[PDB]
Amino acid sequence: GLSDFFTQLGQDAQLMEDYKQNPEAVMRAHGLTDEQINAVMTGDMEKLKTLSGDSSYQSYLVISHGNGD
Amino acid sequence: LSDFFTQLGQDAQLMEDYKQNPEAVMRAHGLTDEQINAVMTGDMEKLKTLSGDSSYQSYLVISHGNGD
Amino acid sequence: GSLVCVGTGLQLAGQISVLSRSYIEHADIVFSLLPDGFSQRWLTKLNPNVINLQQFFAQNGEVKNRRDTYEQMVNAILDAVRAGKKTVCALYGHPGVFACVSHMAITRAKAEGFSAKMEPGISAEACLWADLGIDPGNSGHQSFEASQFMFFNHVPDPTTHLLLWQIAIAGEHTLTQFHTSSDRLQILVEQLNQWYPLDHEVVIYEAANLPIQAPRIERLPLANLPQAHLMPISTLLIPPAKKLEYNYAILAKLGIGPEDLG
Amino acid sequence: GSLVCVGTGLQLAGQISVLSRSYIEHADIVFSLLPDGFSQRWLTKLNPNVINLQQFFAQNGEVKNRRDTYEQMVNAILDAVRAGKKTVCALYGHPGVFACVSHMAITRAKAEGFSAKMEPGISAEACLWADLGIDPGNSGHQSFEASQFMFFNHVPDPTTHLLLWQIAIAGEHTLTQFHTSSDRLQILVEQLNQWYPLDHEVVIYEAANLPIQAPRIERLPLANLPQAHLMPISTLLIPPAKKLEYNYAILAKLGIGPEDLG
Repeated sequence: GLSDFFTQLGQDAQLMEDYKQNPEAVMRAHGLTDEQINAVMTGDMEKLKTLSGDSSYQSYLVISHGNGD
Repeated sequence: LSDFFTQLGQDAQLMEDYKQNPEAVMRAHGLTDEQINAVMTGDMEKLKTLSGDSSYQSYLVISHGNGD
Repeated sequence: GSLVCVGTGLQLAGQISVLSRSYIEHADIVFSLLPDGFSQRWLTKLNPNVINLQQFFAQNGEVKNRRDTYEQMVNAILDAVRAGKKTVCALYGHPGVFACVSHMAITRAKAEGFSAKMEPGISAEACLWADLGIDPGNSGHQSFEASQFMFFNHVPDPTTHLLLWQIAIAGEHTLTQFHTSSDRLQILVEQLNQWYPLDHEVVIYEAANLPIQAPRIERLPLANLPQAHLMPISTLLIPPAKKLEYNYAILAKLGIGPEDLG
Repeated sequence: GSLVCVGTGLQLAGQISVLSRSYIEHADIVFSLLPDGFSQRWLTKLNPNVINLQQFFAQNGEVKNRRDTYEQMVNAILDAVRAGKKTVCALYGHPGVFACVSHMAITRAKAEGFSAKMEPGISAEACLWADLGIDPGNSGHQSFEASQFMFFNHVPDPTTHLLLWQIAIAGEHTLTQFHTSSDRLQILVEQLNQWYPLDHEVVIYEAANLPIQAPRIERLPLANLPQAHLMPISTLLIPPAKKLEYNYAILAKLGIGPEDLG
C-alpha cells in the first residue's frame, strides 16, 4: 500500500499535481496511516522504510573510486 | 516513416528486431527503397525531404557565452 | 496557472522520462523546442495544444540578438501561465543544461507568485558518456560554452575530459549569426595550444536524434578544427593531455603514499 | 547473449526513459543496483528475473576492496551474457556516470564478441541543476571524485560551479570503509582554501529517491564541512569564488572589446 502509492505517484503527473495541491488529503485517500503520513511530513525516510518492512535491505550506492587505473 | 521511427524509438523489442535485420524490419514497416537507402547512407536531410517537412526550421541553441 | 519545464532528451520519443511524458500528456498547453519534424509530430500526437518556440529565432536573414529571442520565448511561456493555463515547456535534452529559457521562466513565474519547477532530462553530455564509453569520474570533467571560454578567463585542467559546447558559434560575439568563421576557430586553436599540442586528437560529437541514426564521432587533430564541418548541435570533446600525477603534499598530510592506495 | 546497461534515474519509477523501461520489461534477466526497497519492488513487478548486485558489497563488517566488489559485479553480469541471456544492467542514475561496472562490463562483452551498449540515464548532477536552478553553462562546470582531487593534482577554475562527488568517502584510500573521518575532511578544507575562503558558502546536495521526499540542499561555510552529516549519496557543490572577467588577450586577437559583445 505504501509502495503501490509511491510507484503510482512517481509516474503519474495528474496524481503528482493532486498530491502537491493537498498532500494529506491525497495520502489519506490512498489509505496511508497517520504514522506513515507523519513520517512523510517530517521527512523521516528511515521510518517509512521500517513501515514498508523493507529498510533492513542493504543499499550502498558507490560504484566508482578515485584511486585510478 | 514518422509512425515507424516513433514506434522504433520507444519499443525495445522492435529496436532489437531492427538491429538484427534493419532492411527486413524497414521493408516490413513499408519504407520505400529510397527511404531505406537514405537510412543506410546516414542521409538525415533526404529522410526529412522524404517525410516532407517543407524544410521544418530547427536551430537549437538556447544559451550564449556573453554573460549578464 | 503553473509551469513545469521538462526535457525530451536527444532521441525521438524513447529518451523522455516516464513522468515527463505524463506532464506533456496532461498539460493545457505545451511550448516546444524540438530537434526535427519527427519529434514535432510525436509531441503533437501526445498533446495537440503546442506553441512552437522555434518561431522566435531570426527568420529569413533578419538581424536579431539571441537575448531578444530568449526574452520573447520566456514572455510567451509566462503569458500562458499568467492567463491561468497548466503550462509545460518541452525542450530537447535537459531543460536546464546549456539552456537559459526554462531557468528564466521559472525565476519570473516564482517572482509573480506561480508554482514553477524543472524536471531533469537526458542532455547531449549524458549521451556522449554513453556513446564514447567515457566516465566523467574517470579523471574528472569540465564543461564551458566555447565563446565564454574565448571572451572570459577560464583555465582548463588538462588531466580531465574537457567539453566545449556550441563550438559551431565559437567567438561569434554579436549573438546574431548562426555559425562562426574558420579565422575565429584558428584563434581558439591558438588559445587551446596553451595546454593542448596542435596534434592532440579531439572529437567532434553529435548525439543522434533518430533511432535509425548513428551519432557523429569524428576524431581529428586540434590543428584541423577550423577546417572541420560543424553544426549548431556539435560539441568539441578534448580528452586529457596528461595522465594523473600523485599529490605528494596532501598524501603526506594524510600520512600515506601511492603504495598505500587500494 | 547480449548486454544493455540502463539507468533508472534517482526518483522512484518516473525518472527512467520510456525506452530504458522497455529494455527492462523485455530482458531475460536483470542485474540491479537500486537505492531502496521501493525501487527494488517496482523493478521486480516490471521483470521478476532480478539478481541484486548489492550482495557483492562487503557484508557484516567484512574487509573487502571495492575493486573486488566491482570485478564480482562485472563477472556476474558477463556470466548471464556468456550463457546466452538477453541481459539488462539496471543501475540508479546514469549507468556510465561515476559508475565503472557498466563501462567495464561493456568493454569485456565486446572483447568476447557479444553485442553490448549503454543507454544514457538521469544522473545526480542532472537532478542538481534542476533542484538548485543552476545551468552548468552559466559560468562553466567541473566535476571530480573527491578522493581523486585529494590524491592527485587537480586544479579547479574558481569561476565555475565545482562538484566533488563521493564527498562522504573523501580521503578513504583503502577502498574498504563506507565513510571517511572528520580529520580527512579538515585536510580537504585546507586544500580547497588555496582557491576558496573558509567562509565560502558551499552546498551539500542529495537528490530525492521518493516522490514524497524533498532533496537535501544544505548551505554552510566551507570551514564547517568536517562537522557536517554526510551520506554515501552526498555531493558537495562549490559555487564560484570569483565573477567572470574579460579575456582582453583573446578579445584583442578577435579585434573587439567588451562593449562589442551582444
